Amino acid sequence: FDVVRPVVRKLVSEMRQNPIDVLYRPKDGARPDAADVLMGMYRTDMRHNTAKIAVN
Amino acid sequence: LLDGKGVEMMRDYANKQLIQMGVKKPETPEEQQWLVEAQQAKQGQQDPAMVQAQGV
Amino acid sequence: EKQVLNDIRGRYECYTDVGPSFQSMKQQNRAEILELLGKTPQGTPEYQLLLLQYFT
Repeated sequence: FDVVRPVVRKLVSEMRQNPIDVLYRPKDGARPDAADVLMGMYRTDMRHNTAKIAVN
Repeated sequence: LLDGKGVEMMRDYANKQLIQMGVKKPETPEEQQWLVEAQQAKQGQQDPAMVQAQGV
Repeated sequence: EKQVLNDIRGRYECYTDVGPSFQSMKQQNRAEILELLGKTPQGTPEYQLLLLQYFT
């Protein structure tokens, strides 16, 4: 007569509705667009189903 | 603001706006003749009421 | 015939932060434009940001 599984489901749902990802920001004194190429590459090769599945 | 593509355009627009009112001190020569054109536009401004008063 | 990448030591120009998960750079740009639009009053920058949202 399970009573803990609904809590686990609720917590997993709560953490699923709030995705978190990396975000590269230029360092202090660096060019304002220093992180555009790296961010584009990261979004290119981390948009696949495998990355989301692994994080989940 | 950080740099994407559109926000880069918005930041450049804010750059030009701040330089053109003399609030910023131009460093790069692009800003230098930006301020030059702003001063030229300022010197070539006149209002109709002043002209009518001078005519009278 | 093997190409070897040449990466200078000026590589760590950006640091890591945590942000919302986006599938592409265009989605991130759209989100940033919408976020800016939600705080800018209905002046000239509001028109600029609306045109920039229709841009992307």
